[PDB]
Amino acid sequence: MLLAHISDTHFRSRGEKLYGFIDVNAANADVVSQLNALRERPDAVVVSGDIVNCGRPEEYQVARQILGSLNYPLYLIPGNHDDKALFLEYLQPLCPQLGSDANNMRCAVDDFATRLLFIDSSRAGTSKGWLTDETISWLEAQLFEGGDKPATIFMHHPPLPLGNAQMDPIACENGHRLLALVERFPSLTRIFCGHNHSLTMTQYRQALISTLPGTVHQVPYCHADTDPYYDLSPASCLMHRQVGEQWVSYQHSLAHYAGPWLYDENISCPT
Amino acid sequence: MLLAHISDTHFRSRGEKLYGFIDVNAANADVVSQLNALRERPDAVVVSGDIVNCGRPEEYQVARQILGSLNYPLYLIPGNHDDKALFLEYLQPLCPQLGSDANNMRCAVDDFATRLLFIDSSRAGTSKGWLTDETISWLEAQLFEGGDKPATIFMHHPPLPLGNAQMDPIACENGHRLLALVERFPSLTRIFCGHNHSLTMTQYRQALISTLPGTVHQVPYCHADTDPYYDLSPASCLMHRQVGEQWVSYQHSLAHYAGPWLYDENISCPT
Amino acid sequence: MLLAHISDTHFRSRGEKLYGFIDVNAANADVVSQLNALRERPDAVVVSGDIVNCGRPEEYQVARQILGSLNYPLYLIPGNHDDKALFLEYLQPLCPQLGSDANNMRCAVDDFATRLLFIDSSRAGTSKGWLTDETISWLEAQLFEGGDKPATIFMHHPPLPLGNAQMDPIACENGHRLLALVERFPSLTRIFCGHNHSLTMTQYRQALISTLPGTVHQVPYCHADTDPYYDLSPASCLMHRQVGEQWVSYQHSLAHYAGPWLYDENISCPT
Amino acid sequence: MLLAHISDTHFRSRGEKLYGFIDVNAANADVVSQLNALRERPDAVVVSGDIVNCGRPEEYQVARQILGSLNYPLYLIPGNHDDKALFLEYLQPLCPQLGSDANNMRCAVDDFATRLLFIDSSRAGTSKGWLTDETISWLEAQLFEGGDKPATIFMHHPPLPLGNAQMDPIACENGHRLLALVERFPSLTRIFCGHNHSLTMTQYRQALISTLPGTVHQVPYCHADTDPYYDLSPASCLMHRQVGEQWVSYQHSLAHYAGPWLYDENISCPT
Amino acid sequence: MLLAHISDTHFRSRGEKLYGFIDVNAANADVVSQLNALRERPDAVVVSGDIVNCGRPEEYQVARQILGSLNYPLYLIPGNHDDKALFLEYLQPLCPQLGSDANNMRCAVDDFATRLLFIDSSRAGTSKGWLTDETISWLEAQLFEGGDKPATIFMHHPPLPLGNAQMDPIACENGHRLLALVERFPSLTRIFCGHNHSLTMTQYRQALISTLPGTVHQVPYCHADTDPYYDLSPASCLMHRQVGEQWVSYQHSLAHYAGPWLYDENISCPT
Amino acid sequence: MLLAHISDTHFRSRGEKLYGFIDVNAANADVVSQLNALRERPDAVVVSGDIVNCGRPEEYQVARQILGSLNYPLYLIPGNHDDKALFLEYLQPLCPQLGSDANNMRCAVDDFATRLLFIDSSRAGTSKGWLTDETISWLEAQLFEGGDKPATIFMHHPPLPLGNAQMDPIACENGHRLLALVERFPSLTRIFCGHNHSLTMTQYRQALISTLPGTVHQVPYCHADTDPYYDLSPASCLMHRQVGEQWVSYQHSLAHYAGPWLYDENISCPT
Ligand SMILES: [Fe+2]
Ligand SMILES: [Fe+2]
Ligand SMILES: [Fe+2]
Ligand SMILES: [Fe+2]
Ligand SMILES: [Fe+2]
Ligand SMILES: [Fe+2]
Ligand SMILES: [Fe+2]
Ligand SMILES: [Fe+2]
Ligand SMILES: [Fe+2]
Ligand SMILES: [Fe+2]
Ligand SMILES: [Fe+2]
Ligand SMILES: [Fe+2]
Repeated sequence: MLLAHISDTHFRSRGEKLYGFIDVNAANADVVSQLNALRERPDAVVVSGDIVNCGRPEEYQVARQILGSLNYPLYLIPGNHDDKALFLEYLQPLCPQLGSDANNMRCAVDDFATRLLFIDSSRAGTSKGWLTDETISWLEAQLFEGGDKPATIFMHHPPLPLGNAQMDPIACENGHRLLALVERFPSLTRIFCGHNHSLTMTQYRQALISTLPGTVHQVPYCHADTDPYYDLSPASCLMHRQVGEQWVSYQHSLAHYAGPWLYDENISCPT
Repeated sequence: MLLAHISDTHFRSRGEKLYGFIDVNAANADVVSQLNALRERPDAVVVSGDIVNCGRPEEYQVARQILGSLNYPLYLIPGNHDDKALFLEYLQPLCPQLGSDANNMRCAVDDFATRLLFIDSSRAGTSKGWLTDETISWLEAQLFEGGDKPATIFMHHPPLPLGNAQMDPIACENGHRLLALVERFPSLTRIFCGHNHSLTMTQYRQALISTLPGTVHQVPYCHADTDPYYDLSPASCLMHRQVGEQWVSYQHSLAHYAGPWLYDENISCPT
Repeated sequence: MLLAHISDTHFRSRGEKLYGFIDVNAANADVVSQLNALRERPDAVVVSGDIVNCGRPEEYQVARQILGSLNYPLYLIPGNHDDKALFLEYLQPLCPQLGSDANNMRCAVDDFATRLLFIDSSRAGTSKGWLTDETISWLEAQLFEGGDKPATIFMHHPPLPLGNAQMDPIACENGHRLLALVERFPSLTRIFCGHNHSLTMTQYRQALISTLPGTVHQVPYCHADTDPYYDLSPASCLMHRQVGEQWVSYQHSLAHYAGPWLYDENISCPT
Repeated sequence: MLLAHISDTHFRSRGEKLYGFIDVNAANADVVSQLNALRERPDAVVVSGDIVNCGRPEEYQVARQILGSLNYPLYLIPGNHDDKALFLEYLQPLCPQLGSDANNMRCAVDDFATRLLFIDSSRAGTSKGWLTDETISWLEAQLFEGGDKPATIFMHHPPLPLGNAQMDPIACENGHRLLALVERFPSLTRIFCGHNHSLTMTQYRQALISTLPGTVHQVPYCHADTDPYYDLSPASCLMHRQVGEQWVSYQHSLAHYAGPWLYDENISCPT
Repeated sequence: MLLAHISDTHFRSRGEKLYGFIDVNAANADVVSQLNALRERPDAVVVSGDIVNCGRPEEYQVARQILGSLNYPLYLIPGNHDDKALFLEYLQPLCPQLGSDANNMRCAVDDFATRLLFIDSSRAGTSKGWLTDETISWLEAQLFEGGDKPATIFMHHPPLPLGNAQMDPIACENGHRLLALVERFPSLTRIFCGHNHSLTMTQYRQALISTLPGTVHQVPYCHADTDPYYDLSPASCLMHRQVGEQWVSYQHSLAHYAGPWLYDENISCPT
Repeated sequence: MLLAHISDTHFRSRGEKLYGFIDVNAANADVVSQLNALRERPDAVVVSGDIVNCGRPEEYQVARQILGSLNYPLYLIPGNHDDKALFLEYLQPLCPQLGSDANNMRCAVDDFATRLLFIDSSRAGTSKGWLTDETISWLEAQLFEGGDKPATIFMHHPPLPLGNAQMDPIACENGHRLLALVERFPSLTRIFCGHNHSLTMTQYRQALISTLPGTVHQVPYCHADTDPYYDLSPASCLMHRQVGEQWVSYQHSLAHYAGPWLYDENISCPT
């Protein structure tokens, strides 16, 4: 298993830039061509929500074209910036396993050594996350019927506060219900989240829980300041690889930077 | 608890650049000034090994001046590029708890809600890591006395293969020794490493294990290509913060980038 | 009093770039988000003319949306690139004090310790400036009835030649009539101008007279060369602050640059 | 008269960088070459203080070589970072009119239509400025003999508070002494300063008073924040040109930017 | 004779970027303004094919506007990305000598000391080049009836393999027929080509044969790898100047770079 | 045969920059590492003169270390900035075939299908080139013994005027001597030169004659302007490859740029 995992693409409609000046559509089309150009090709690409910025049909048209140009199977989940009905109408053809009920988009993948569970934590009318009664139950069904095979969950909202003053009030409001599932099920060992536009990681019991950077704009972690900052610090994604018994995640920079060169002992320490 | 955690500084002697073209001394001095300019000021700065590039006295003179200019208590450990004896002669005044014995540099910090354990995985005459039995028994004694109080370990070399074709052969060669300790002690919940010049994370039982990006040059993760690449992709550090009973790690970019701006709902979705 | 003062925005219509390659709309939307992100917030933003590039309705639509997203009261005046009727139709809702006569857009503001006078020096069918009979008179009425309270004028065109070979032939043609007002009225102590896309300043009697940089593209000052140059040297704006008896103007860079860091005596002069 | 006016060079010793990361010596050498490459060649170059950063002999050796490579007559004055004795030993051969006495460095230039007065506001043992009575009486005598011929003064420290929270406490402490002279002498019409690393301008009676940007690092203007910030925002200098009876100052960017191109009406507004 | 020679503009339609992220329309409009800003003005501009990316009418509309804003006579030829009929419909007004038969676009220019021959090597339905029976014959007529006057050919496709693994299979398939003409006609001494997006040159008999960089994106030369790479390495064009008996071609960079400065002996080698 | 061909390195002494601001030593060390990192590895590296900037021993110490770190056989020739005696003392161990006599440095290489002839056009006491009669008769003997086997010559100075107003007066002063040899020997088909810091190519009979870009700073081609300009436009080198019976030269960018990506027909022309 090799997965490329990007998040928080925030597509805008065809003539438009995010906030009027951040060319998210171009930045995302660059990211897509970077992923298709990889020498070590992923089995699938994951996009953990906030696919469009305004939940508008014209943004979904752009998202469909650009994400549809990925030469990889896609696993797509919504964030609070998404519209459920439009997300399903436009993007389900790119991720058929979502289903055809816009209120219950979920899928389990077990092509790999680790089971993958994709859920919708987005809630209409709020920036906060919510795990529906039926999502919590289906999650518990996957883990209860899943025996000893490890599981990883992909969801938009972090299921616990991370001390981030901007982002904590809008984490998954009943995320403690998912933490109850990690306490009860030793097989649940990874939870990967968007939302935060930041690489921030913690462990709860046997589960490593991490948010991802966005593909374009980032949000800095502030502990005290609640001012709603964003910046254009370097974008990146996470590669997830199965290495024997170990699920390893490594950061793959999506910036354009000098290099690489080759290490040489004589050049490193001249005499 | 707030910690700033950098590694793999690779200081050169005064007037030299890494490989003749990477100005590591300037770049690290920029980093030191970034860390002194932080609004949310850390309680301490950790530097997780490969402080100098060639283990030369004149490189340690530069490291001592530049790291000595941090306005914080420092916790310093060696990497394979370090020389144990010179590291102690030059850097022990910056980190008095290392001690008087270059072959047994390690210390425990009990100031915070999680205990911090700093160890030396570097071995003279090789790039590979090695955990001596005296390090392992010191760790056993620390973890046993510690009881239910959580513990994090800082070491240069990752204690398990991460699937990185360049870095795996030179990981901690007897890392099983540390893995056996995480199995023994449910208290041991973080291991943070340098060496890989890359943010790559994994979980072994209750322990999150992560390598850090370098402060200057990075090394890309390749699974099958063995070429010793390095590049100048974006540098960062990890901030470690105790948030309730959660240890949270977030990436803090060391690059100079545009922003921040403030999010505004009218600018986000114009009508 | 704190005023942010930008000039020469040169908005283009929605799909378009200035000269086909300079993204003025994005550059201006960045500038707008920079102004809304200021820690020390201005009481008002001034835009001293050339708001659009071609005097076209579709450019005014863009200008209205982007300038309308400023979270500040606005004082807007036209330049030679503007159309009076369209400027009034589209932008008067953002600056109601202009009036409803497109040929006589003028306003006095005296919320502050210094009176502010905003005038239209633009003339239909020419790049040169002209002060209408009625503008000169209204200006003299403000100063004559204004007693000892200092006054500052904002106008698009400089009221005197500055030795700039490109820009002098197209300064305010009867600007000497305004200089007659500074000779006669000691209270008139500031005249700020756009047009030149350059910070150039001089004093005439008690009046400091200055042109501003543009928000996007600049024009270099040449004394001999009349070739119509523009470049993309760094953009900036002027902040105007009342500091006791003193009106002080400082340049605020609108570029994205490294920093800031904090000055430290030990780092400045190492021993 | 054409003058190029730079300041706050902050030269370091050979092989050192400011704060360990700002290559001031390279950046100033770039500036010197930019000034030698000017198409409209100045009659002289003014450098308004803080020539070196630490007042060290080896910094003056660098300053002497780099400033000595300007293909122009120089007028040099000290700032607080300078050492008076060493400044005279090293730099007087570049500016012979300073004299033989390190405590009374000043000179008048009568080559041009406006007389130029260069003075020393630096005081040993402090960052604050000080105008000695011998400086004030020399100025009185210069301004009295000068009669109706306009005069500009060059000094390191601004003679009044500008509202800059970082810079105000270290302005010219007894600047009232100079303000009293502008009240006395209607002839005194410009005062140009370094120290603030910022273009900030004001008017006191008939005098325009301006501080200049630095050639390398800048300091942002904060009204309420006291933190000693510096950044690497765009560097520039001021060109001073006599234009008829107008002294005009224009900003000349020292950055490397795209352009220039030529304005073309068809490209400006396509049909 | 001075000719500016650009190639492989790859215009997209008005809202669009190449591959979604490369702004070819803006990059080309910058290139056009660079050419109109030249101090040493060419007699004509040559564009050696791939004018548009998709052979679509809306791309030709953009090409017509941007290339039409060049203040120079134009010689335009198609590449494999062009549509013959649309190329003629939209661009023949900019290069009337093409004719009015879209299948036989060719022209000879002999205003200069060297005859210029412009041909269409593009073939409907393939990326490969083909010289039509009638093109080969007309070429031979020009050279046979042209006596001792030197000739240069401009064509899109290289008439011989260059060892480039990506580009060789799609060179001019019967290019050996043109090589037969260089063997037979000593007056044919230059063949300049697009297609390769790379400066690559060789000689065959008395003929120098060269491909050009693109104005925007480039393709790297690989000898073994057939992966279809493109990158954004620096763009440039070729200037062609007649210097006595010599046709000289020099590379003119279209990037924005620091400089120029003036060489000075004392600065070059300090003492 | 694959050759990497760089020139005009202009190495400075340790800790110095060219003109005080161009870090030639770092930039060339970057280049050396780029050449060691090549996927298609050259058989040898040619450096065509102006190895050092001032002909100083300490510059040759830097050149020896940095060029000595190339993992390839080197062919080195001097330029006018070189000192013949010091060039031989320091660089002959890197290029043993130069010999023992500083006044007659030259060699022939017969390893490849085309013979390579390396000569010294530098003349003590001038910038101009000079071909000694002993060089010419050595060349005659080489070309006569060589018979039908093609030959390329590497020399620092171009053997004919290229119309470059800065560079023509300091070309090879007696270059007619070499032109006479191309007339004599149809076998002599390439002459490659440094000196001009520019890719400029021409053809004389069966010979392609080209100057190369520098590895760091470039010089623009001006036909009428005599000012000694240099800039920091993009650096490159030439790769020389034998492809069947064709010698092909391609430009290899030494800049750090975005890419590569892979071409995809759906992304190229979306529907
Ligand atoms: Fe988001
Ligand atoms: Fe979100
Ligand atoms: Fe390292
Ligand atoms: Fe290491
Ligand atoms: Fe304007
Ligand atoms: Fe204007
Ligand atoms: Fe200063
Ligand atoms: Fe100062
Ligand atoms: Fe092409
Ligand atoms: Fe093509
Ligand atoms: Fe050279
Ligand atoms: Fe040379």
